[PDB]
Amino acid sequence: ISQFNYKQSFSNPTCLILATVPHNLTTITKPLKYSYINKCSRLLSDDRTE
Amino acid sequence: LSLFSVNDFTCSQISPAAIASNCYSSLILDYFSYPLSMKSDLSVSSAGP
Repeated sequence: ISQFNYKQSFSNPTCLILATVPHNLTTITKPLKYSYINKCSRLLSDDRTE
Repeated sequence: LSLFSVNDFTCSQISPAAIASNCYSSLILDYFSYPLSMKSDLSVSSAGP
């Protein structure tokens, strides 16, 4: 999550929230699944020196 | 390769420069008496004897 997906800044007063809407707010639409990236790397011409 | 004379060089999922340059955990070198007359059967995606 931190190294590929989402990061905050240490240089500022960053606060963090985790929330859930049980049923009432139908204005928001639910996704199909949670997607999160685990690997993201540049492969050079060096052929697997990653 | 300079010591011998190249006749055939076929690879799957890898390029010649990749095998000749990339560093590998431990390379395995197998050698055998293979004539050039049956080259149709020495392949990775082959069904030869």
